[PDB]
Amino acid sequence: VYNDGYDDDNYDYIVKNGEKWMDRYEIDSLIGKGSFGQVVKAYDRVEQEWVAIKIIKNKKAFLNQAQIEVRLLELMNKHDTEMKYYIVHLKRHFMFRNHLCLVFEMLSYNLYDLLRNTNFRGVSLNLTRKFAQQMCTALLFLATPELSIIHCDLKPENILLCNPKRSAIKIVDFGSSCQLGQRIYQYIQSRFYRSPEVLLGMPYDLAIDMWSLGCILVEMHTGEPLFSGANEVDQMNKIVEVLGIPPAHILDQAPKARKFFEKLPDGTWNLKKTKDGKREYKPPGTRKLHNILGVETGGPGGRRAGESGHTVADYLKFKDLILRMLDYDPKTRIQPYYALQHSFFKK
Ligand SMILES: CN(c1ccccc1)c1nccc(-c2cnn3ncccc23)n1
Repeated sequence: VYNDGYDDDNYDYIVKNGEKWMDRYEIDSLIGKGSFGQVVKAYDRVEQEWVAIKIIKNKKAFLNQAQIEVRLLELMNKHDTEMKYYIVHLKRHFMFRNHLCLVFEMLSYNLYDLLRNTNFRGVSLNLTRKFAQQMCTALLFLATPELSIIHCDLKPENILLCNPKRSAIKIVDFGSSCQLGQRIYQYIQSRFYRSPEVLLGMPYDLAIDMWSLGCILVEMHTGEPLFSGANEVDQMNKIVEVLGIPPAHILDQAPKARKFFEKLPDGTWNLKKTKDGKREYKPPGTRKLHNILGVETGGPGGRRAGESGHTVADYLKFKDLILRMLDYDPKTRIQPYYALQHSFFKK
């Protein structure tokens, strides 16, 4: 018996279809699950519109985190700019049966589902560019100094289509977000999208969201994750396959440098020695993004050969932007305002 019967063994509310809450919300169905809890589809009879309700887990640590999310959402949603409409609208929140409930506008499926619908062939470069320009505008909005918000968990699952059959998107799930002054975690971001500074245990800022976006944009067009580590060591080695050893000035300041690397007598860094010399990774920098993208050979896996909107010039512009988003140095990684000025977005 958990929560007088309303909860399961995992601090989640046992969702029951057709239930009416507070003589206002008619619960249609469960639409998603997460570590935070659940999201249900409901009808708001008062405002006479469909809404999405995020049911936070009935547990203190998750509740405390969702309060941070509420503060950041309300701060973004009230800002006086047009750029704020790339962030999901939090309509209201309430406590119900000892669960914090966040009521959002109803959106459509996420960009992972969209990838699944192409059977992981990836979406067109033209559609990728549309996602990239919106996400860049969103990161610019998060970067306005009064906000200074780090999403901290950008991934295809947290970018949603507004309408299933249009290209407009919004960012959701600010559950792990923080502001530039108020960072409280060290193990952050979903692993595939985790920045080098986080893996190395170094200080981080809004630039970690730009790293995630670079990884996301490649995956949206190729259909598969750029860096699919099974654990942190595997994740760092997969980044090194594509981008080489991180530069010495970063590793010299990285608290977790020796989790992946060793410093040589001359002050240069290499990967840690592997067991009995067992070969597992491409040598550093030899898994070229130029070839992952198929810049000159018809796109990813050659699947865009003979298609418009996929010229070598297009791919070269795309690759340059991605590499600027994946700069090892968070101080020189491209920032949203300048990313928006990139030749990849000239049309
Ligand atoms: C349509 N819908 C949705 C889509 C996919 C999966 C689950 C729900 C939806 N629509 C509007 C807002 C949200 C929403 C706000 N915060 N989070 N956090 C985490 C996850 C979702 C959301 N989800």
